[PDB]
Amino acid sequence: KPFYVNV
Amino acid sequence: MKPHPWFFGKIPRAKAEEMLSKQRHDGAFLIRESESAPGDFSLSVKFGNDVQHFKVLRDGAGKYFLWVVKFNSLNELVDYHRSTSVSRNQQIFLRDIE
Repeated sequence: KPFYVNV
Repeated sequence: MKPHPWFFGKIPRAKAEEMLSKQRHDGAFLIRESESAPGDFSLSVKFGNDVQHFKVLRDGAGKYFLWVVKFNSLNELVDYHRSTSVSRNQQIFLRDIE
C-alpha cells in the first residue's frame, strides 16, 4: 500500500 | 487575492513524484487529494534528489496536523511549515513550486 513518512 | 500555487487537486502519487523530481529547490511541494484514501490530503515535498509523501492527519476536534501541532485549515498548516521542518529527521521547510 502507499506509505507516508508520518504514518 | 490570488489562488494558491500549491493545490493540485486529485493527481496520482506518481505524477506528483514526477513533477517534483524536476524542481530545483529543496522544499518544493504541492498538496493533492489522495486517490488511495478519499477525503484525505497528501503533502508531497522534494528534498535532495528524493521526494517524500506526508499524510495530512485530522483529529477528533476536526483539526489538521502532521506530527503534533494542530491547525484549522490546510492554509495554516502549510504556512506554518514554511519555517518549521515537515520531517523529524531532515530539515525540510516548505517552499512554493517553480
